[PDB]
Amino acid sequence: LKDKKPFANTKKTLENQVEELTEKCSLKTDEFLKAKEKINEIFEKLNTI
Amino acid sequence: NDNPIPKSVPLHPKSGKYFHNLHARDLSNIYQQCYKQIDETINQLVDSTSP
Repeated sequence: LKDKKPFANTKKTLENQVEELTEKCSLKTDEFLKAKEKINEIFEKLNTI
Repeated sequence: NDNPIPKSVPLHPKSGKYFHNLHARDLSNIYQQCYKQIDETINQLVDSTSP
């Protein structure tokens, strides 16, 4: 019974790390969208030139 | 030790789902578009400069 509680604490920590996964995925998707839009815009500028 | 956080654990089938899902994002279309762009730029430059 005493040992059970640290398992719950580790569960809370790992759910926080899952939230960190969500945030990291969001920022990675943002970077992907930005870089893809930038290279597409450069390609479009090259086409216009 | 101390805080019960093991360094690593064996893979699980549920974790195997995500492991199979993980892949390296591709640049094949980007690379081929870049290659075609530079090739057409070279072709244009071939006759672009004044004789």
